[PDB]
Amino acid sequence: YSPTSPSYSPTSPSYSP
Amino acid sequence: SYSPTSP
Amino acid sequence: GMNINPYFLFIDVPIQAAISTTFPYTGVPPYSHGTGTGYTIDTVIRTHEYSNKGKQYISDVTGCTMVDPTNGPLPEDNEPSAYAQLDCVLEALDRMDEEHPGLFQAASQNAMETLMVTTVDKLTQGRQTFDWTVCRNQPAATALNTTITSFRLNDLNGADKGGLIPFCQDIIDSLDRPEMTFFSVKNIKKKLPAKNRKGFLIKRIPMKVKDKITKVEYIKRALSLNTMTKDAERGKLKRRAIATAGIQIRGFVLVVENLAKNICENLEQSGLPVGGNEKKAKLSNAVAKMLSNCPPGGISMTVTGDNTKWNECLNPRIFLAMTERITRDSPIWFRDFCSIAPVLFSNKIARLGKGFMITSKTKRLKAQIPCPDLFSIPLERYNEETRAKLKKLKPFFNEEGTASLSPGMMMGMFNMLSTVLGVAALGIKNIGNKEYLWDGLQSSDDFALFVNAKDEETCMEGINDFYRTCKLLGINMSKKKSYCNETGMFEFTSMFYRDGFVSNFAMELPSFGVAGVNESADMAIGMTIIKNNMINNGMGPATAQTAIQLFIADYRYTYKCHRGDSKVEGKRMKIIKELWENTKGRDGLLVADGGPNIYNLRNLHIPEIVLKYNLMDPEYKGRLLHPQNPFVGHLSIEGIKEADITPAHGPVKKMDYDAVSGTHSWRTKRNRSILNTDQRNMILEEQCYAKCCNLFEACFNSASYRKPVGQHSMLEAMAHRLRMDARLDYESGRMSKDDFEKAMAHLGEI
Amino acid sequence: AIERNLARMSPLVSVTPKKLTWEDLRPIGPHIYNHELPEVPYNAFLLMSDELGLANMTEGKSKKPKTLAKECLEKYSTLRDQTDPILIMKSEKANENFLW
Amino acid sequence: QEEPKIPNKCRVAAWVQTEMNLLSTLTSKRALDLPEIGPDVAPVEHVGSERRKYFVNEINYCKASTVMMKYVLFHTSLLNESNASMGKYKVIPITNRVVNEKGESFDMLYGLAVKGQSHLRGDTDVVTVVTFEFSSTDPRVDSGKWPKYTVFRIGSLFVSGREKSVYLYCRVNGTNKIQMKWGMEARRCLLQSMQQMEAIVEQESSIQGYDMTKACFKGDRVNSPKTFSIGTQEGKLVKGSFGKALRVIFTKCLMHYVFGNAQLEGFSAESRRLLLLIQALKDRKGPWVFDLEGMYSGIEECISNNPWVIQSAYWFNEWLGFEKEGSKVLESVDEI
Amino acid sequence: GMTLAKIELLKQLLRDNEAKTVLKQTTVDQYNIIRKFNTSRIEKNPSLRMKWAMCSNFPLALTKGDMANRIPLEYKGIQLKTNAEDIGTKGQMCSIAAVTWWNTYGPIGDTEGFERVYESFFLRKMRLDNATWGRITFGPVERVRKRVLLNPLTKEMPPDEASNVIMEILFPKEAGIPRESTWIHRELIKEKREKLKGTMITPIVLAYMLERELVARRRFLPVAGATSAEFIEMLHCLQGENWRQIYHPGGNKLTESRSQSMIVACRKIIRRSIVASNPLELAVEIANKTVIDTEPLKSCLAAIDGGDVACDIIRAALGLKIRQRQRFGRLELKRISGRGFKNDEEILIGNGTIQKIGIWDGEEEFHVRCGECRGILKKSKMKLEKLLINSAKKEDMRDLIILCMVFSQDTRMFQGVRGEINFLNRAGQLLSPMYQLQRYFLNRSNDLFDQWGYEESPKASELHGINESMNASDYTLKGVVVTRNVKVSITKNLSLIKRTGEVIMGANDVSELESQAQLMITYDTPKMWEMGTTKELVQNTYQWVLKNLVTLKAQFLLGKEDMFQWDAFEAFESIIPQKMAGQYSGFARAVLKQMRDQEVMKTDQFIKLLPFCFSPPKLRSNGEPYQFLKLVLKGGGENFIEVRKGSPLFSYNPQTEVLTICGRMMSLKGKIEDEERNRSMGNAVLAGFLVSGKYDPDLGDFKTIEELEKLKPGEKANILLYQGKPVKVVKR
RNA sequence: UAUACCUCUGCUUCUGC
RNA sequence: AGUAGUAACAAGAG
RNA sequence: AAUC
Ligand SMILES: *O=P([O])([O])OP([O])(=O)O[C][C]1O[C]([N+]2=[C]N([C])C3=C2N=C([N])[N]C3=O)[C]([O])[C]1[O]
Repeated sequence: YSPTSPSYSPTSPSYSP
Repeated sequence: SYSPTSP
Repeated sequence: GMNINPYFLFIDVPIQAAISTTFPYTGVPPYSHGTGTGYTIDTVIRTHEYSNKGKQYISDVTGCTMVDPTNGPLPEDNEPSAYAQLDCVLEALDRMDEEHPGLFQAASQNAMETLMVTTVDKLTQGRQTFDWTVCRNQPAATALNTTITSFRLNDLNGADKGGLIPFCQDIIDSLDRPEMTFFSVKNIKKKLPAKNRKGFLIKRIPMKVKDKITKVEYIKRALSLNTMTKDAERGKLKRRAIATAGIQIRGFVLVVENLAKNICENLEQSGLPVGGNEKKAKLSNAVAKMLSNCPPGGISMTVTGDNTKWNECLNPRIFLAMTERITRDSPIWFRDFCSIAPVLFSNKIARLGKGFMITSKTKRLKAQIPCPDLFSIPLERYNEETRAKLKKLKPFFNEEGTASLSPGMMMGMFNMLSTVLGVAALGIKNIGNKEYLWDGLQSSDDFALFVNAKDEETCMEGINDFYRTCKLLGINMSKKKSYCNETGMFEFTSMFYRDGFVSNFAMELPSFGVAGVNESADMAIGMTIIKNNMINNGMGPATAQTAIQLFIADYRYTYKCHRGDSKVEGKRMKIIKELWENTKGRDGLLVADGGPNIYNLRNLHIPEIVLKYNLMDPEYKGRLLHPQNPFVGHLSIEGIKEADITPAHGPVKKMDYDAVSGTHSWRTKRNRSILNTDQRNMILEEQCYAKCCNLFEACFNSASYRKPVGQHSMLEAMAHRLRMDARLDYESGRMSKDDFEKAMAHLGEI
Repeated sequence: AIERNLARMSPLVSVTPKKLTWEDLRPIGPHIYNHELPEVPYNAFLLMSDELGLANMTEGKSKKPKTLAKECLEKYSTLRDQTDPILIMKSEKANENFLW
Repeated sequence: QEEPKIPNKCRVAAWVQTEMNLLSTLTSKRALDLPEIGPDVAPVEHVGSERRKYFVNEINYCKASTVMMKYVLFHTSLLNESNASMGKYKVIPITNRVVNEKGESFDMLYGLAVKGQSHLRGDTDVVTVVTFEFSSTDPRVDSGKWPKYTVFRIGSLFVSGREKSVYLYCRVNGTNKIQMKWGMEARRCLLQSMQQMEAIVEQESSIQGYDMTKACFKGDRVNSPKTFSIGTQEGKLVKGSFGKALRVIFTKCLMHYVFGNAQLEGFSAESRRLLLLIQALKDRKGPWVFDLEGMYSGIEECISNNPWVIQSAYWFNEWLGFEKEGSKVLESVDEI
Repeated sequence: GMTLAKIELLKQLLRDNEAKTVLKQTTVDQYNIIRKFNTSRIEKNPSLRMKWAMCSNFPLALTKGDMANRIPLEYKGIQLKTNAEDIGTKGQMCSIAAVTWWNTYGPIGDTEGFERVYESFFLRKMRLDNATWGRITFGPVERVRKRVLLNPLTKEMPPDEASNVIMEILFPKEAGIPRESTWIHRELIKEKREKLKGTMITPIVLAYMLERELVARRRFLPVAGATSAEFIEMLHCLQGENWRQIYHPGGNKLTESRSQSMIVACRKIIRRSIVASNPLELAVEIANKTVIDTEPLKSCLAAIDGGDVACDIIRAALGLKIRQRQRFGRLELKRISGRGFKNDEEILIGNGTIQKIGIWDGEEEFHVRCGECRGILKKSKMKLEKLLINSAKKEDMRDLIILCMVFSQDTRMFQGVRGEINFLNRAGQLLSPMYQLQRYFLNRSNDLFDQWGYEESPKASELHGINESMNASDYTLKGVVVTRNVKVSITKNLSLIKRTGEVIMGANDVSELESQAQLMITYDTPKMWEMGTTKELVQNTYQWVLKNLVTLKAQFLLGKEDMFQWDAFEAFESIIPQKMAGQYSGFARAVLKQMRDQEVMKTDQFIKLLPFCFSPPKLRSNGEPYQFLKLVLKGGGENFIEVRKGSPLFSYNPQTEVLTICGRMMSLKGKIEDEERNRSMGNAVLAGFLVSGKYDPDLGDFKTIEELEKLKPGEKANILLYQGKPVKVVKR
C-alpha cells in the first residue's frame, strides 16, 4: 500500500455491541 | 501526477 | 467578482498555529542612509529628558555637565523614569540572596578565578572597537595592538606579562600620566635608483612620529563612545542609534558580564544565557510549574510584556551598587576591579557621529558640517526637527564636538547584569501580603510575568504593583506594547506559546540562501541549515526537499556554475562545458564544477566532496584536492570549521560546518579602497607582522593549532629552536659540515 | 523600603488596565477610507498582473539575452517595426520624445 | 539643511485587490526552474516527493509563480551588469522561460529595460533603471493607478479573438545592491507558504494515520477535500480549496517582497499585538490591555503610501468585522 | 636541509629595521595579537558582498608560489588571473574561471592517505551506506529536548586531554610537560601516527580532523526514543511532530547502548502490563514481539549479562535465568543475600542544602567489582558496615572504595560534600542525585577519606588493612579490610518467588523513571500505540472515541454500559496515577449516567470522560462519588483534563464545533444535537448535581470541591464553570 | 596651472553587546 | 527626474 | 542506567 491510500492506516481499535 | 483546478 | 482576503485563513487556523505568515522575511530589511547624528542627539536629549528632575553637577575631572537621577524624586506620571531608589534595588537583591543561598560569593569566585587565567589576547575576539589613538573605529585585534605599542612609549608594560589583570592595572594608571604619547605615521619622500631617463624614482616611505596629548584629552578619549545607526533592524518603521566602546572599558565589562552570566545561569526565571532547545526546555517546564502550582478554583494570567526606553533609563550608578553587593564576601582587589566598568559608564562621553549635510538646491552643492562646527552656523539654516534638538543638546555639548551622557546605557553591553536587575523584581512576588502571587521570565528588556490570584480583578491589581515596583529599579513597562490574558498562550522574545511553543519558520528563512563564505563552505552550510530546520523549526520533507532545490538554484547563479550538459552561456561555464566532455565520471564532479546535485533528506549531514569521492576520476580528484594548490592559503583553526551567521534577533553567533579543504575552499581579494587613502601605511605594517608570524609558524608548527605561551622574546624562541634543530640534524647526520658552520655562523650574528 | 516607596508614590503612576471587549477594537487606519486623499499608485519595480509576455518557442537550447530579445522581436515584427509614437498616458515630470 | 520628505497619505485602491485576485489564479504556464535532486531511498523521501507533486505544481501553475520567477531572473542579470559594466549604459531584456501543459519551452519577453551608470559603493547607493513593458491593459480605465507611468499604443494582438490593443508602459525607476540581491533570493517565497500548509497536511495525517496530502487537495474514498474561508461575495463569506488557500499565502509572501520596506515591517510588527488580542477573545481567555489607543498609534503611523499595507489595513478591518459577528454565537452559551 | 633555509630567511628578515624591532619587542603570548592584525574589516553582509563580488573580473586571491605561476594569464580568450598583486596574499588576483581551469587542466596532485585523514566523515557515509530503512508511521510523537552527542567519536576525552594527544601525534617537540594522559592513550597515538605517516595535507587540517574524532559535540535536540549519536546524526529523517520513520544505522553498535535500551523496553512493557488483568499474559505477548534496533528483546536479555529489576522480571516471564546485577557507573554489584526497599528522604549535605534522595533500607550483601579488582560489600540503612576487597592496581582499589562509600549512602559521605554540586540542570531539569555524588568524590577524594574516620587494622591470617595512600598500613579506613583470596518462578501479577514462597522482585520494585532509549525500540504488534507516552496515548485514545462516537453514543443512550470497560481505554489507564484512577471512574461514570438519564446530554463532555470509566470505580463512605475540578495524569504540569473548563490536553470550541486534542484539531460538525448547543455544562460538571436557576447573590461566594461534597441532597449552591459563567446548581 | 579622452577605487568616509 | 523616506544616492579620488 |  502507498502512504496516500486510506488502507495504509493501521487496523485501529473499533467498538462492537 | 497532479493538475490544479478552480471555479 | 470573488474578492480574496488573506486574513480569512485566521478564521480556520489560529494566529499562533500560522504565525509564520505574519512575518515578511522574503522582503528587504530597513537600512539607514547618510548621517546618524540626528538619531544620536535624539537619544542624548531623551536620556536627559527622563533624568532632568535629578541632580545636575559639573565633573571636576572632565569639566563636563553631568546628571544623576538615582535617589531622585519619584514620578507622578507614566512617562519614562530613571529615578531608581538605591534601597529598593538593595532589598530586591537581598531577596534574591535569600531565595538563592550563597550564589553571589559562588559566582564572584568563578569569575575572579577565571580573571586570573584570562590572557590579554581575550580582547582580540571582538567586533569593530573605538581606537583612541586615531579616533576612528578599527578591528579589536588592531585597536588592542595600537594601545599596547602606545603604552610602551608612556612606559606601561603590563601587557607583556601575559595576564589581563596587569594590563587592566596599566589602563587605570594611564589616566594618571600627565601626557600620553602615541605614534602617528607621516609620509617622507626618498630617491631610489631605477631605469628612468633620470635614473631614479620617488617612493613615499612611512615614518612614525611621536605625537602627545594632555591628561584631560586622554581621559575623555578613554571615556568616549563612537555612535552609528542600527542597519537591517527588522519589524521597525523609524530607525534608532547604537554605540561602540573603547579598548580601555572593554577589559572591565568582560569580567562584570561574566559575573552576572554566572548568576543568570543559576537563576530559574532568566531566558539568558541559555539558547535554542535548552531555552525552550526551560521556559516549557517553568510554564508547566507556574501553570500547575496555581491555586485551584482561581485564575492564572500571563502578561505578554515589554519595557520601552530600557537603555535610556537604567543608570550605571545602580549597576555599580549591584557589583558592590555581589562582591561583598570576595576580596578587596576584586571589589575595586568590578567597580571600574560602571564608574567609566557613569562619566562616559558620546561622539555625535559624522554631523549634518547642508545643500543649496538652486546652486546644486552639498557639504558635511563636522560635529565641532554644529554651532558655527546660525540655527535658522537647520530644519525645525534638528533646530529644536541642537538647542536641547546645548547644555550637554562639548567644544570638541561630543555630548556628556552621564545617565543611561547608550551602548548597552550589560545584558546579563541588566537581566538580573529584572529577575530581582520577579523575585519579590508580592507587596503588602495581598491575595496575589506574581513570577515571570527575563531576557534583558523582554519579559513575561505570570500572576496567580483569587479573581482577575485581583490579578490586574497585582500587575499594577509590579509596574510600580519596576519604576523604583529604573524598569519602565510599555503600556502600549505590553498586554495581558489568561494563561495558555503568550509571546516572549519572538517565541509564540499556545499550550506549547509553536513552530515559526519565517524567523530562520533568510539563512537558507548562499551565506557567502565560498563554494565548498556555503554548500555544507546550505544543507546543514536545511537539516537543522527539519529538526528544530518543523520543516516537512516536501518543503525540506524544495529547500534543497531552491538552494542549488541560488548557488548555481551566485557562483555561475550551472550543469555541464546545460548550455547556459558564461565566462566560467565555457571551461565547465569542457570539463563535462573531458570527465568520464560526471556524477563524481561537484555542483561548483557543473556536476549533478545528488543531495536528499538523508545525506544532508555528509560533505559533497566525501559523497562523490569514489565516483570521481583519478586525475580530477588529484586536481580538486591538490595538497599544494594556490587557492586555499594559510588556514586558521576557525577558518576551516566555523563561519558567521546573522539571525534576525540576537548577536552575530558563528556556527560550525563540515567541508573538505579543496580548490573551491578559496578566499576573495582584499578591499582596495585603502590604496587611495592615507591608511596605505597599514598595508606595510600588516605584511611586516605577516612575515614575522609566518616565519615563527615555520619554526613552531603547533602555533597554528594551540596558542604559544611565553613572556620571553619572540626572536629568543626562534633562535634556540633553530640552534637545536641544526645541532641534532648534524649529530644525526641530516646536516653536513659545510652547512652546520654556515648555520652556527648566521645564528652567531644573532 | 519597596513597601515604604509604593506607599509614598503618587497613585497617578499605574498601568490603568481595562478588559478587552470586541466593540473596543475600532477599525485600524481611518484615513484609508477617506476619498479626499489620492488613490495609492502602482509603485512595483516591474509590472505583475498587467504584464504581457511575447511567446517565442525555443529550439530546446539556451541563447544569449540580446539574441533571445532579438528573435522574440523578429517574430512580433509589427511591434518591433512601429516607429510612430501614439501617446496615451504621460507621467507628470517625464519627456514623451526622450522616452520614445 | 532641507526639510525631510515624508511618505504622503493615500486611500484604498481596488488594483491591489485585483492584483491579489489575479496573481492567486491558475494558468497553463509553469515558470519555476526547480533543479534536480538525489534519488529517493528512505520512505520519508518518497512521501516528500509525492507531497511536492501536489504542493509545487499548485504554485507552478499560478500567475504569482511566473511574476516571482521574472523578478528573480531580472534582478539576477541587472545586478550582474551593475558590477561588470559599471560605466556603460546597457539594454537588459525582461526574459522568462515558461513550459505549457504539452511541455514546450516558450521564451517570454515582457519588455526592455535600461541600466544607467552603476558605480555602486555603499549598499544603499541607487542605480536608475528605465523600464519599457508590454501590456494588454488600457491605462485610462484605472487612471489613478499609473501616475508614475508613461504609456504609448504600439499595435494590437488577437490572443483570444477580439483585437486586444498592445500598450507600452514606460517608467524611470531605481534599485540598489541590497534590493537586487534580495530579489535573487525571492524563490524562498515557496518555502514560507509550502511549510505552513505541509504542517496542516502533517497535522491531519496524524489524525487519520496516513498521508492526507491527496485527501486534503481533491479527496479520496473516506475523506472529502479540505476547504478554507478565502474571500467575500457582496459582504457574504465564500469557501475555497486547500490548493487556493496555499496560493493566497504564496502570493502574500511575494507581495511582502514586492512592497517590502520600513512601512510594511513597522505595520506587520505592531499589527500582530492586535491579531493575538483577537485570538485571546476567540479562545475566550479574557484579555486585558493597559493603553489600546497608544498601541493603535503604533500600527496606524505605518500606513502612508504602501499599497500592501493600505489594502492589509482594509482586509484586517473586513476580517475583524466577520470575527466580531461570530462572537455573538459564544456570548449566548451556558447562560440558561 | 630545511634548518639552513629557515636561518637564512631569518637573516634576510632581521636586516629589515621594522621586523628586527617587532621580533625583539613582541612576546610569544603577544604573537596571538599581531597575527589577528590586518586592514580587513568584518563583512556584516557576506551573502550580498559575495553575489556582487562574483560579478567582478578578479574576485579571488592566489597565494604567491610556483603553483600560482602554473596557471596561464588567459585561456581560450578568458582572463584567468591578473598581474596586479592582492594586498593580503601578496599574489596575483584571479577569476572563478581560474578555479574551474585548475580542476580541468591543472596539475594532478598526490591524494595518498586522504581517506585515512578524512576517516571521521567516510565512516559517517559508511553508516548511511550499510544502513537499512523500515517504514514511515503517521501519528502523534511526544518529543523531549535532551542534551545529546551529535557525532560518534573514535575515543571520548575532555578538551585538555585530547589537545595533548593531538600534540603527541602531529607536534611532538612543542607538546611540553608530559602528563599521564600520554601513557593512557599511548596505543591511539602510535596508531594515528602510522595512519597519518605518508600524507602531504597541512598539519592544522589533521589537528582539526583529529579534534573532531576526540572532543565531544554535545548539544540539546528534540528527540523521541533514539539518543545514540549514530541516530542523532540522522535525527532529521528519524521523526517529526506528526510522523515517525524506522532506520537501522549500519556498521557497529555498542553493548552498553544495547543494554541501556534493553531496560527502558522492559520498564515500558511492565508499566503498561501492570494495569491489565493477568499482567504476565500481556507482558509475554509484547516482550516476544519487542525489538531493539533489529535484535529482539529476548535475544538481548539472553546475550547481555546485566540490567535492573525490570529486565529480570521479563527474563523470568520469557523463561531465562535472572542476573541480579545492579550497576552504579564504574561499580558493578551482584546481590548475594538481603532485600532493600527504596524511600524518598530529605537528606542534608555538608555545603548546607537539602535534596530528595531515594534511600535503601534493610541489611544486604553484594559482590562488588571495579576493573581488575574484586570484593564483597555489606551495608545497612545509611551506613557502611563491612567491605572485603582483593589486591590489584592502586587506582582500581582507590576508586572501588570511593564507589562503595557513595553506594552505602553513609551520613559521613554526605557530610564530606564541601564544594559545589548541581542536582538541577542549566535548563531547570533534574539530574540523578546519587550519580552526581559519585562523579564529585571520584575526582575530589581528599574530603571523603578525611571526613569518614580511621581505626586499627585487622589482625587475622590473611587480613591486613590499607590507609589513604593505598599501602599496607596500620591505620585503615573505618570498616575496610583486604584479603588474599576472591532457579525462580513468576506470579500472575509479575513477582519472582523462590521454592520457599520468598519473593525477591515485584512490579513495585522497578524504577518509576521514564527516560529516552539510546537505540530504537520497535514493537512488532498491531497494538503498539499502547506503549506510547502520556500525550501520545491521551491523543490516540480520544481519536478512538471519535472514530466510533456514532455506535458508542447510541448504545449508551439505549442503556448498555458495556463500552465503560472497552479494550481501548486500558492503555489510557496506565498513564493515570494508579491511586485516584478508581475515584476518577467513580466521578466520570456518575456524570456520564447523569447525562443519558436526566437527558441534559453534552457530546463534547461525553467524549472527554468516557476514557476515565475503565478503572473499577471507588466512591466515598456515604455512596456518593468523589468530585474534581481537573483530572491529573503521569508526568509534567501540562497533563490534566479540566472538567469545568478546557485544558492544554483537551479543549472544545462551540462556535466552530472544533475539538483541539494536544494541538491537533478535529471537527464535531454533524455529530452534535441542535438542542445541545443551548444546554448548559453546569448539569454535566458535578456528579449528583443539576442546574436550577442563575447565580443568587444570597447563597454567597462559589463553593470548593470539599464544600460541594459535604452537602445533603436538595441544597442549592453557586458554581463558576469558566471565568464569567456563574451557575446556580442543586444536589439530586 | 599641466600631464588627465589618463590613472586608481566599489563595505574601509566610522556597522556595537 | 527617479530611487527613496526623517537622509542619502543620482560616482568618488590623484 | 545518569553525569561528561
Ligand atoms: O535507578 P534508581 O532510581 O533505582 O536509583 P539508584 O541510583 O539507586 O540506582 C542504582 C542501582 O543501585 C541499586 N541500589 C542502590 N543502593 C544504595 C542499594 C541498591 N540496591 C539494593 N538492594 N540496596 C541498596 O542499598 C538500585 O536498586 C539500582 O539498581
